[PDB]
Amino acid sequence: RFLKVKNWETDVVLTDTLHLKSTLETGCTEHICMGSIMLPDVRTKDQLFPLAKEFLDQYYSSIKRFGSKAHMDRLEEVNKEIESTSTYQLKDTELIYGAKHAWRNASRCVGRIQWSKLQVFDARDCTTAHGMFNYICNHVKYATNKGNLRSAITIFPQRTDGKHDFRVWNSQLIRYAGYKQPDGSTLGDPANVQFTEICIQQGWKAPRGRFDVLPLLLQANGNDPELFQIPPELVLEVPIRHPKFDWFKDLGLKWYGLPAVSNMLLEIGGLEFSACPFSGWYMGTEIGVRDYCDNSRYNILEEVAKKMDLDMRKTSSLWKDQALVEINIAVLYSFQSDKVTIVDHHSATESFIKHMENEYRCRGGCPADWVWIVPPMSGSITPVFHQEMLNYRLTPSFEYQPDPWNTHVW
Amino acid sequence: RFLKVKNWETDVVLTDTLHLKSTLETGCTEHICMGSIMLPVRTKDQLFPLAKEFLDQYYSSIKRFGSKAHMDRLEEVNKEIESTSTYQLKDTELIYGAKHAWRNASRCVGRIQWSKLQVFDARDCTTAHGMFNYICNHVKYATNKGNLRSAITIFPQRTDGKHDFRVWNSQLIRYAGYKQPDGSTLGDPANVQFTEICIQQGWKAPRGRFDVLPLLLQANGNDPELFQIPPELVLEVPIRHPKFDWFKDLGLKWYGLPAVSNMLLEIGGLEFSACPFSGWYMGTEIGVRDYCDNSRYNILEEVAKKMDLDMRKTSSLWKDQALVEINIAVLYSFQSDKVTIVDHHSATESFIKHMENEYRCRGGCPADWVWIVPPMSGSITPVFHQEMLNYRLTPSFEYQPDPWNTHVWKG
Ligand code: HEM
Ligand code: HEM
Ligand SMILES: CN[C@H](C)Cc1cc(C#N)cc(OCc2ccc3c(C)cc(N)nc3c2)c1
Ligand SMILES: CN[C@H](C)Cc1cc(C#N)cc(OCc2ccc3c(C)cc(N)nc3c2)c1
Ligand SMILES: C[C@H](O)[C@H](O)[C@H]1CNc2nc(N)[nH]c(=O)c2N1
Ligand SMILES: C[C@H](O)[C@H](O)[C@H]1CNc2nc(N)[nH]c(=O)c2N1
Ligand SMILES: [Zn+2]
Repeated sequence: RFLKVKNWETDVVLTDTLHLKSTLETGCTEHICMGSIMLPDVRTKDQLFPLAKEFLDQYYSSIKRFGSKAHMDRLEEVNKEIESTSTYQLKDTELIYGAKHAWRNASRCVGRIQWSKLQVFDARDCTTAHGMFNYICNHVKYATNKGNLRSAITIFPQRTDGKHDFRVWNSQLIRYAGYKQPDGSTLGDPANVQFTEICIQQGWKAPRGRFDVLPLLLQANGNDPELFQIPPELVLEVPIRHPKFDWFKDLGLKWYGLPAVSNMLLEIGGLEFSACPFSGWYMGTEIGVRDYCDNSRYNILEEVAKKMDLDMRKTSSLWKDQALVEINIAVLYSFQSDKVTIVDHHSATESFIKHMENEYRCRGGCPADWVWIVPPMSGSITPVFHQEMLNYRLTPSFEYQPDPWNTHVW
Repeated sequence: RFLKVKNWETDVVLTDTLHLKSTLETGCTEHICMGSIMLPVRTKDQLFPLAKEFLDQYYSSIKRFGSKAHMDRLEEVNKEIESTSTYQLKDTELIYGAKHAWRNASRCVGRIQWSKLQVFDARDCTTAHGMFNYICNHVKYATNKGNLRSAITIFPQRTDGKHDFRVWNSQLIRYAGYKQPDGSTLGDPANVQFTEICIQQGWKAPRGRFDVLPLLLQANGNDPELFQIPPELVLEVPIRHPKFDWFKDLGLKWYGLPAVSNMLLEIGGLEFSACPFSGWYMGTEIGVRDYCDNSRYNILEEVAKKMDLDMRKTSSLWKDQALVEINIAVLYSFQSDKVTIVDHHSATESFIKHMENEYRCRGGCPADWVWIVPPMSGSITPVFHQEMLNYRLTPSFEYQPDPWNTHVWKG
């Protein structure tokens, strides 16, 4: 019940007790492990208060005022507001805490060593899509910082009862368009083909390129969503060149500097924030391995190897592997050359082990999802591969939520 | 209950019902997943239900469920248990059992081959010398001059746990590891502890970088004995690179036959503590883990140096570049010498086909993503995007403690 994890490269053994504070369930059972599954109605008054108490209890513990008048007062104060208004509002301090700890508890995020340096933008006074646009432009500009990226989250008003949901329909704030083409294949980004279309099907005029920055589709208070174009001057992009292959430039690749995920739900003390775009900076493999080389994406492997004139006749020449590496060397080279923040998978995984040992030390553990933490290339030469991890759900948290167009009462 | 898995690259969805036949536990609860944890004396009482379920499975597979042959065999096993407190498997049952232990191995990417296992019945074996003979024949048969063939050799089952047959080697063929006084390691760091035991037991070590370890064999609970595998039975492959002429000068080689010998085979409640089995290598086993793991031969740096890479910053990905070349060389050397090997692209593709086929005919295929995804280039192999369900079916291969931690020494 007081579990241990071993690192098999170093024989370091850490002891986990934090998992006992877990509440939400994993999807696994005694007879079956679902650890590789991608994805395994309002809160009532009786539902909401224990959730609020749990949260305030951990908040006042964290500021070392557990069992204080201030604690008991605030407990009292929220309990009465709940029975009154059937919901409650967080103080700014608790909002910031809640957001930082939702990143802290994100068992799938390799970048959590940075979790306490999160910039939190309170957008709970927002009322309109135009308002949302303004807040999102300010987020983008602040986070980008002329290439010196800074972590940030912007939090819009909380769900009241599903009727007045704030939603960012984009999956990220900045992403390239994906177009069906009569020929057969797909121009731009295949992952975004449906959304690219819903934009047009809403009224967007597409330049029909391969790297068209998508418009924002913003939903305030549950109204029909609205199209907004991000000022191009706010969208930092990196031309992709290779430090030894001149011909790499001629492939015509670029990517954006700011990874800003915008379709998730932030849960704090029972309250649900359906619109909460957050952003950090990229690990190189996210772009070079997944975005460029997933067959379901830009899938440029064949073309790169072709230009390297590798032997593509058989898989055992490992031409895919060889090209995959060059591609990722190039992504890192390009961002670094342009002084845009990026981290390689060796550096980030090493940072994460240090973060793990930190969390075990000062917190008694660190929920971690091996299947997502291990990078998508060169797994076993990174230190997290040989690191046993325990995965469990802590709150406050980031949660998945349905795509709006499947739900929204049009 | 029905359970679905999605391949996110192909949007193919499969439905698992086989998990319902799962008996053993995973280590996971509804509040904690132990999916990345490496590891998460039996009486007459619990044995007959274990036997019955096995025999029910066996006779279903041969389409004779509920037949007189089925019921008589049940009765026969029952009486033998009540009388002798254990029982013996028919040859047919053993063969079925061993194949299905492999079929059930959720961490094995090579299971498309499970039905083609060559099973050697060594249950008449009584001494260490006899064990050595059986194992030599296994090695010769399996190796087949480079044309590798899957095989398992099954020694007598546990009885009171005081008379175990054990192979003390983790694999039949492995290289020795020597700790030096200056803290360096000569050979395979993975085998320093076992090497030391051998030496204590009287092995005269050559003390080179690639010394094939002797067999340390334990029969019927007696003290283990040392034997040397005849060198002409040990097929080795010098490693060279197709474009890099300096690569051969690193002086590396590896053996052709992977043969795991420290696992326990469970069939119908019976425990076979010595059951060495072998197939053939996936390249990355050697080229990624054996050569490039920091706790192994760890040749990444030397290879990178000779490629003249930027080894200053890690973001130059000199490690990733060196790793690919080392793995190219491993595949190149084996194919050139006509020794059976499979690259991780071919193997993972085959496994997906196998997995789909298994859902169709069997209602599921238990699979451990953490182990199935290759240790390099994960997401450009099709298993990365494949959701999987992990559960435990019997017959099965299980882990067991190293014998030198449990053995009672005779003298
Ligand atoms: C600052 C540097 C950061 C790095 C390098 C980083 C890196 C990563 C990576 C590589 C993944 C794997 C996901 C994928 O492959 O698509 C991930 C997942 C995730 N990250 Fe981080 N991240 C960073 C910052 C943040 C921040 C600021 C937040 C929120 C405040 C966050 C929250 C998450 C969440 C919730 C997931 C998993 C979501 C899911 O279940 O799919 N990350 N991160
Ligand atoms: C014939 C070609 C085969 C290939 C290419 C293959 C491949 C692999 C690989 C790559 C692993 C991961 C192990 C690691 O990375 O340390 C594995 C695990 C495993 N294999 Fe296979 N294998 C083959 C044949 C067999 C046979 C013949 C058996 C048994 C009769 C078997 C039983 C197992 C078991 C029980 C494991 C799990 C070991 C553990 O849990 O630690 N395999 N296999
Ligand atoms: C094709 N695979 C899909 C896109 C998996 C995924 C789904 C969702 C959602 N909803 C959200 C996801 O976000 C992962 C994530 C979230 C935040 C990140 C930040 C802030 C930085 C960064 N470098 N990577 C992130 C990665 C991922
Ligand atoms: C340092 N990591 C350790 C060695 C993991 C491991 C432990 C054990 C045991 N006991 C058994 C193991 O077996 C894996 C295995 C088993 C059989 C294989 C066969 C038959 C062929 C092949 N190519 N690889 C195998 C790989 C692995
Ligand atoms: C900690 C982690 O579970 C451990 O290092 C596992 C991960 N996956 C693996 N996968 C394979 N094929 N072989 C291994 O030895 C391991 N080791
Ligand atoms: C099927 C599998 O769960 C799926 O492909 C997962 C595997 N691991 C991952 N790991 C990361 N970091 N990101 C991902 O999208 C995925 N996808
Ligand atoms: Zn699990």
